[PDB]
Amino acid sequence: MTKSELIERLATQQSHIPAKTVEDAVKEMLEHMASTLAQGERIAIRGFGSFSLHYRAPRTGRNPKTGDKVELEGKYVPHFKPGKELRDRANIYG
Amino acid sequence: ALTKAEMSEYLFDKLGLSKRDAKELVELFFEEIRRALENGEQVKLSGFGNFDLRDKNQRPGRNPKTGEDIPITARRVVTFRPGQKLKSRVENASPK
DNA sequence: CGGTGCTACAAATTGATAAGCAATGCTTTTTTGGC
DNA sequence: GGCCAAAAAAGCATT
DNA sequence: GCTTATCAATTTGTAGCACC
Repeated sequence: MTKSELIERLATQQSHIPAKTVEDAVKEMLEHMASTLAQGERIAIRGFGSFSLHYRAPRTGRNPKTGDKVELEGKYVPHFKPGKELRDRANIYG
Repeated sequence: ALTKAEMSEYLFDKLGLSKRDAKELVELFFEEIRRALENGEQVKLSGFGNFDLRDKNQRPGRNPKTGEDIPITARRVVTFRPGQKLKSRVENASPK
């Protein structure tokens, strides 16, 4: 399911909500989640999961193709931790 | 931290929607992601990231407190793979 | 709009196994905006 | 909502 | 080819949010 397919599905189900509105909302929410993480703030959705940021110390990386070295400054990367319900519903193996 | 309440708010202000719709929409949003996932389908949200499913076999584990070796039962877990666009907007983030 | 009880959630701890990734040119998929 | 060409993003290699 | 994540059981303090 792609971003668009997500919109269509939501739009289909709801008959009392304009599709164009659903499109705006979805796009907005995501951009909201994005800015939040880029601001250094975490996301907490009880039941679904939580988005945070993990630090990556500086390291003398490499160019996997040429082997040449490359200095890499410290940085932050996104990290998601599935909520209970999400874990349970996703794990088909009882 | 960011919550559905806050998200519902932004939808209320920026897009001017009823606090009812701005509330349900949020729930539906995540519920639709959960659904797609429980049905074994991959979720690819361009501009953000992908929620892929991986099937992990069983492996050796233990009781962190004591040390009682216990096998981590096989299972299907949900993972998140952020895209470059998102990764770039966060690499220089300052933990608030 | 607002107080709050219920619980999911965060942090921690050890150690074997799994997952992810530094650069970047080329390919493929998804989004975009006019009609 | 569909067509389509171009842009944007992601995917591949290997990441 | 190396760094980071995954997860077990148990406790303890925190906070999302459904339900009044």
